Amino acid sequence: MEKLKTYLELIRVKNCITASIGGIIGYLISSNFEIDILKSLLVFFVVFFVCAYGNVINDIFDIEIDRINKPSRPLPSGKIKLNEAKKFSAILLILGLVLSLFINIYALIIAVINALFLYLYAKKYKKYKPIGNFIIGYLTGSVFLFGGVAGKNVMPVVILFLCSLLSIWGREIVKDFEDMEGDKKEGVISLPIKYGKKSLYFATFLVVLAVILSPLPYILKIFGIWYLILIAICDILFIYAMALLLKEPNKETASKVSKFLKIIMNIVLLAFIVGAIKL
Repeated sequence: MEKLKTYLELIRVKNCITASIGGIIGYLISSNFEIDILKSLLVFFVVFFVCAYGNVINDIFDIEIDRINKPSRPLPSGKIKLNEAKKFSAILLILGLVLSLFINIYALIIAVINALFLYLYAKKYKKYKPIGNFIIGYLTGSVFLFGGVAGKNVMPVVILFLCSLLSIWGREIVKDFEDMEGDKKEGVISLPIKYGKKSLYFATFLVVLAVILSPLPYILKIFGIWYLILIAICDILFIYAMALLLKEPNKETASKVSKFLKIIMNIVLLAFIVGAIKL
């Protein structure tokens, strides 16, 4: 009904399908495209409910802020009472942790950890970006590792998880150097506020480390030639982007570099799928 769409509006059903597809992606790579409908269904829904829980627990803590910032949303627009939402988040979470027991121990561990981070980020680490950047980096990388841990060969997914964590956390800092003026006025603590271009040296450091781990699926004789070529074009571009921002550390370059890194991050994800297709 019309009341149902309000609940689908709260959980952000599109964003959840997106994270769940990211979950199945990790499962495909790990099983080498050898799918089991029963394991595929658990992976799609554990990621869906944990994501639905994160999205719901965020709207609860941001109700006082969304009465200004983002109005017309289910909670600040009276559509759902605060207690209706609180009861709902408990249910979505119980499903996420129970369904993961049916995958294995590691899947339950990743689910519990995601859940703790999702609550802590929504509660306090959202406007304290030094810890909050890592939370976004880890939570993004973890959706692949989820499906990956359900598979027979998790080694290529572990490289994908680590590389995602490092390049997203790094990009988050580059993003906070572009957002420095709006952050300071809002009373938000970030690395480019606490330090100068020094934060952009640490941003470079993660981008570099991820680039060192990236040729490992080839080195470990897991992925083929196509992976190695795709990763070589991107590894060079990743370091080139960072080198340009260190040259001109201003708002405009931080903006352009942030956009480019989003592209060459997708080309790397594609490279992992292409590498897995070639069995």
